Amino acid sequence: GSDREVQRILIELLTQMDGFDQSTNVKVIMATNRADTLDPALLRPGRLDRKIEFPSLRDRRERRLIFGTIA
Amino acid sequence: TRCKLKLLRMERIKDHLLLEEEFVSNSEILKPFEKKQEEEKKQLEEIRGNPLSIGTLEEIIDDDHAIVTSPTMPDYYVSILSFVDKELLEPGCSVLLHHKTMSIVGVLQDDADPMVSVMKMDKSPTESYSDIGGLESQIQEIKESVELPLTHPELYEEMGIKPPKGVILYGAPGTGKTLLAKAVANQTSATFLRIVGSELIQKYLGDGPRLCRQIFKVAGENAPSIVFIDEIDAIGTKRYDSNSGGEREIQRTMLELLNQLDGFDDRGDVKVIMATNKIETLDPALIRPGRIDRKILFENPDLSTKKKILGIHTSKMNLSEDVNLETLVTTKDDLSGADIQAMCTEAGLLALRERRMQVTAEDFKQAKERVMKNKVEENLEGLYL
Amino acid sequence: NALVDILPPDSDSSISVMGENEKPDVTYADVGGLDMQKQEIREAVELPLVQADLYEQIGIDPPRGVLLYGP
Amino acid sequence: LRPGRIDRKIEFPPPSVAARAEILRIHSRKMNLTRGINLRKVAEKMNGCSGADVKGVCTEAGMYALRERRIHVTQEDFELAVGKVMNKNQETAI
Amino acid sequence: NDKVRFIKDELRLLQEPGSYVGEVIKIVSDKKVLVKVQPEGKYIVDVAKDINVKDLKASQRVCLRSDSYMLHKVLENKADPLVSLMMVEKVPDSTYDMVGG
Ligand SMILES: Nc1ncnc2c1ncn2[C@@H]1O[C@H](COP(=O)(O)OP(=O)(O)OP(=O)(O)O)[C@@H](O)[C@H]1O
Ligand SMILES: Nc1ncnc2c1ncn2[C@@H]1O[C@H](COP(=O)(O)OP(=O)(O)OP(=O)(O)O)[C@@H](O)[C@H]1O
Ligand SMILES: [Mg+2]
Repeated sequence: GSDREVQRILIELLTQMDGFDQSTNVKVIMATNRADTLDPALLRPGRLDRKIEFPSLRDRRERRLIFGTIA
Repeated sequence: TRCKLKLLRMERIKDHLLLEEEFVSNSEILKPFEKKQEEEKKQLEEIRGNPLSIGTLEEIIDDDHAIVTSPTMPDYYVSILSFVDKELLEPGCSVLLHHKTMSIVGVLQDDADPMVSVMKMDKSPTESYSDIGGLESQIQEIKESVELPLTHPELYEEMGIKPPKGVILYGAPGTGKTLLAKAVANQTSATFLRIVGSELIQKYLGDGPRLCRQIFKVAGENAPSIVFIDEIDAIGTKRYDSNSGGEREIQRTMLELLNQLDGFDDRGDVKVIMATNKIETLDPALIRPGRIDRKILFENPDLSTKKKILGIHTSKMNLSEDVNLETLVTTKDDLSGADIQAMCTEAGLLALRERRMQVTAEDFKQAKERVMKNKVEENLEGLYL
Repeated sequence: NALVDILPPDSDSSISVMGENEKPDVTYADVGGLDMQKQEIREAVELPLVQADLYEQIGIDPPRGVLLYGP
Repeated sequence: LRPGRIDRKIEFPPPSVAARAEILRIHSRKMNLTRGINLRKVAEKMNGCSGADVKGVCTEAGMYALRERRIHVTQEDFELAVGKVMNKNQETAI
Repeated sequence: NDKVRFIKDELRLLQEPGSYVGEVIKIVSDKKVLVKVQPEGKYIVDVAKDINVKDLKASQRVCLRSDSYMLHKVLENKADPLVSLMMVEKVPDSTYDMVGG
């Protein structure tokens, strides 16, 4: 039962994501720290479009910048 | 023509007359239908009314009572009333319930499933025996096991010997393991269930045996039946890695197939055809002679046999008079019958790119050369000599 | 279950617009580096609201939904 | 791959310098231009390897149009775009 | 006059027996239809005498009047499964001119 109830929530989100078009509204902005488990039905075009990257690697310049503000 | 219409004309107005006589003189007599008949149909309908709630008979108690489960949650200790066969109600069956006070008023339900339709082929292949060019000897080991005991069950019963059960069609690729299955499935006109061996690996755990128990149950119900298992090699060799039960899972499913094939059940008439290309991989318990009786084997068509194969594919085709069939056979030296079919299909395609109906001699020579390069020799018998 | 009248569109919302005073205290100043990311998301979320016209004129499709992955 | 199993095998090479120009134009028809831009010279300069990449030069040019609040996709925007797209592709692909 | 005859008699129409929405699973030749109200189970129930069972066919969303759940009318909208899988994948239409290259 648990799964069959999540499928409904996930269908609705996809349906109304295309309805959002031609409004002043900017679509849902959402975060996940996992990328392998995502449903690729969200990342098709016309729904979620832009993918932001956040690196783990820090070069020497970008590291000093973070130390600067906390300190 | 004359006599078939003439006898039908007499039978179909004599049928008319007898049905009128039975209808008039069973309505004026109240002991047969008449008075009971016009009140039971109207009452039965009216009393229970609607909605009729479908449920599932969870189990039946021998005393004309049952425990049925509504999808709406409440269970009920019901009674089993008028107009139901009480032997037909068994666990799993779907029943129609009288909504005012829950009693089984009957089952009217076919209960057609996509589980029976997926196994079933509505086959009408244009192939009949003698679309197999030569290899005539092999055809007449397969027909003696599968087809013949349906035509003449007299011979095996006179002799006193139990019919042979099961076959395995194995050999080199391209010798028509699938093409023979199609010839023998067309003639018998028995229920032909088809199931490819790859399907028996699926992702969930323990589903393999549930799927394997289901196939043979449809077949035993539909006797006489054939169950063709195409490339049962596939489960041993491959490792799709979708099934997270790993290799342990594949072994437990295999053991289920072994029990359904003979085991304890004592099933009805079920012949089995098992096609494979590599009999080595197959578990030795499956091949064991007792579940299968005859192991047919094929080999690569000969130079005399390849003339027969070519004659079948070149007959349908339109040709010019410039073609010479004999120069296309000799160049290839030991090439299967699958390649001969592609060589004809490739030539007709070159002529259709040039857009002329005739397939001339040049379209054949360009096609034959291209097909020898696509192949890949055989470094098994190259090792040898 | 007759439909005897209507309610407002803003009402009967389980989760309502925060910001009255629950709006968090962090700002672009406390944030440090990740200058590439700041620019992307400002272009993804902020510029469409203030100026819808720019995107239509130039003839680019506006970035709609935004996704954030990272470790 | 056995004979008679399929019937046709299509191969797609990575686009040549000639092909890139055509493909870059189909994506440019959707958005503004400016007189005098040679869509051919930007395809050559872009080494590239995909038509996916090529489409990203157009979208990235539109990003450089927003920051300066241009009124038209100009010749400077493509030169900046080519770089951003090529540098991002080479850091992940090597 | 159409207005005022309607307003006064409207109060007696609004004490409705309600209605339900099912969907035609399959018919049978007793003039009865198997329809599923979605939260609950399925029901076999007959059509009103006036509409036919010929009108009804594969997966038409149907009206019901809650009392005996009598089928009343086919609804404008159909639900069909094969269109919905090609819609969620989302592939936009193309042409030979777009491919060129
Ligand atoms: N002995 C034969 N006589 C005539 N035609 C043949 C023969 N063998 C193969 N063919 C032609 O080749 C086609 C493909 O053959 P088929 O599918 O039976 O090969 P196969 O040996 O079963 O391959 P696999 O190893 O994949 O099972 C057939 O449809 C048929 O037209
Ligand atoms: N660029 C930065 N400048 C200043 N502080 C930072 C920066 N990046 C991270 N931090 C500090 O690290 C903390 C952790 O950040 P945050 O909780 O937003 O990570 P997250 O990406 O949401 O992780 P999760 O995967 O748990 O959601 C912040 O609250 C902040 O104090
Ligand atoms: Mg085969």
